[PDB]
Amino acid sequence: EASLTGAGATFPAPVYAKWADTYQKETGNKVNYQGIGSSGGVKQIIANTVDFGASDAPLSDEKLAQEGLFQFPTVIGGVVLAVNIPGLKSGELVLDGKTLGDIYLGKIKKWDDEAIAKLNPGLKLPSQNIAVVRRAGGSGTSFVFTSYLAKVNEEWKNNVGTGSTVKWPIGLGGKGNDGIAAFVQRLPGAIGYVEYAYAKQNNLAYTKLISADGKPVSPTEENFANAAKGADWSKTFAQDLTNQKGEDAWPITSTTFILIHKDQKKPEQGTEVLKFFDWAYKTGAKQANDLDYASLPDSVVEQVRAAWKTNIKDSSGKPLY
Ligand SMILES: [Br-]
Repeated sequence: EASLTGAGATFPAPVYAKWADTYQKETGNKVNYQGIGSSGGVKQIIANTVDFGASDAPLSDEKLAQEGLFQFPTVIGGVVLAVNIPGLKSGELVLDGKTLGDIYLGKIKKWDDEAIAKLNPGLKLPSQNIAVVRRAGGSGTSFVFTSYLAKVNEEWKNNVGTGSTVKWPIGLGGKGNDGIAAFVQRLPGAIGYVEYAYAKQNNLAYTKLISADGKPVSPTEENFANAAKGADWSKTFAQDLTNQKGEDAWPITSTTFILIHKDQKKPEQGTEVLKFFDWAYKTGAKQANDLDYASLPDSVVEQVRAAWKTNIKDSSGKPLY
């Protein structure tokens, strides 16, 4: 029985924790995962203070090569806009990218702004103030959210840009996906971006969004998967799944990555990390699905397996898989 430690992205923490719990019950192995943020996840793996780092933002090929890291995706999730609007239920409100950006730009301050009124004709919107909530530190969720906004709102693109950390025009800072959930839940009129599972598990209302194709879509596990149907994984694991074309493609979709060293100095640890993730691909789909994360296609996992055999070695060049 091995004792493993990972750290990083809170975006997939619900499924990683679930997989960890089950894995221990079936095999005795213990995986301790700390949701500290994708930025931290990266610093820790590079500082070798954990067996594996987790980040939603991918490292470029050059950056991976420079640090001697290997990156592989695990699941597909989606970022949603949790809202606390009195007298509105979950799924009722529809926003489009431009409008979501203007709210984040602080240009739209009330829940009944003409712009929101127009996207929701049958709606009885309150003249309530918009309480914008965003992430306090370096965040992979912030990375995919800002990547999406830069694509749909020119002013956001030019003035704030994309990043795990950006100069937010407005908004209160929340720590972790859980911190944003908690804030929205306590602030009437709040809007905060969270990975879908955090909204569902906390019974937060969320909005629908309009797809790149121009249609209103609901955030569901299938819709996160739809957004990725067009990705050419054979080309690279570092797929941008935001604002993708296609039917029922959730526009703020993203995979998430696990980072491990190519040259394993504690090969036993490395072997066990690989076995845990291999077990998760082989047997963890239902648990990811129960938590509304979509599984990667089998062809992608096979690619990941082949790359493990090719890239992960002990200091004597011996593969660990
Ligand atoms: Br944070």
